[PDB]
Amino acid sequence: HDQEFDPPKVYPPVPAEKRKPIRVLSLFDGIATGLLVLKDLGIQVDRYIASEVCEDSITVGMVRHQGKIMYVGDVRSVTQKHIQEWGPFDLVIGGSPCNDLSIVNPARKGLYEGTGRLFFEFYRLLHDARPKEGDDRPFFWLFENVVAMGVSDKRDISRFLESNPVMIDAKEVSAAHRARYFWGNLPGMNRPLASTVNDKLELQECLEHGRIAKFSKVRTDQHFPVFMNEKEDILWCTEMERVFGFPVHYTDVSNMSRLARQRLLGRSWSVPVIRHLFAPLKEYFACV
DNA sequence: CGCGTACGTGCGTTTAAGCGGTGCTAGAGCTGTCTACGACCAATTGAGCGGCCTCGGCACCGGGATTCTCCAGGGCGGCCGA
Ligand SMILES: Nc1ncnc2c1ncn2[C@@H]1O[C@H](CSCC[C@H](N)C(=O)O)[C@@H](O)[C@H]1O
Repeated sequence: HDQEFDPPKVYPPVPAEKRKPIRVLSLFDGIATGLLVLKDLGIQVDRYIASEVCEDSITVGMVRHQGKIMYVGDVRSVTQKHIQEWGPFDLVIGGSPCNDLSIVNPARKGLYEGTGRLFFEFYRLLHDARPKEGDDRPFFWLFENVVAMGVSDKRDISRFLESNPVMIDAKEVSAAHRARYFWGNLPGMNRPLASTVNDKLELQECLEHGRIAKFSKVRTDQHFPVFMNEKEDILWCTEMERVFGFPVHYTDVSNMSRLARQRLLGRSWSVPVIRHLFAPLKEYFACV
């Protein structure tokens, strides 16, 4: 599909003597997957600012990052003054809530409802955190969304962000079936999925003991995908974290139920997919 | 109103009820003898019943513990549908 045409801006590599840690703005953070991947790659983080509403996700971040995260409330409360007073950013990330962007809803409300239009909030903060002309600072940005969108919606998003959406499927690097569009200007945006041997490709490596995988991988019949003691059992939450690439026992931070952990892990990013995406940032920024 | 199961019908098979015989004998049934067991009569007396009394066991008011009843809330999926 060639509807628009624009070259991706490739920044020159900075040497090690002018190497600086990253300043990261994370708009729709949720479960703090971005800072988790950044800490796993061994990258020094000078400032991480997450604008999260949901208190369970804020609790996930406060437990798993120990007060490193600077919290904002709603993204509508962020102005241009808040962007220009919190220093210039080096990495902007986010994925808008796809309640009305997904075409799996028969009665979907579209891009221009209060769940979808938050994307434009992103664009506004994309417009504020972007450096002006004449500044050769390497500025990188990343937007995530689902594959189940309309043609006009994806076309308008691609025109607004001015980048080619690469499609990445979790089955090439992890044990999940979800294809996601990624807008951004990272180097090697469409390079193939370098599967890490430490990543759990099959489903059975993500299971616990005493459980047999019925399928080869899981999706995002009135049965259950795991047999347990010759009985079909629901897929566990820690096993869901191992499928989604998270560390073991990650989203157990408060007194939330099983349904809350499902709602948090469903909306979260895939750790291996991000690790692939954030990989070339290591040569552009600080290392630890 | 739907599921099923288990009962009724029919046919073949066969077990034994019924009828017809006789032989025998334990026992129902009738007869004579008498004896011992109960009705009938009087005296007597002591046990049982009318009357009384007093008192303690039962009925009853009140209070607290308790003991079951029931509904409100908190968490919990869960179920969608707008
Ligand atoms: N107006 C808003 N501003 C900021 N966050 C919001 C928001 N509305 C909802 N959110 C929260 O932000 C998250 C966006 S949903 C997708 C999250 C993202 N893909 C991830 O990496 O986890 C949701 O968890 C939702 O609870």
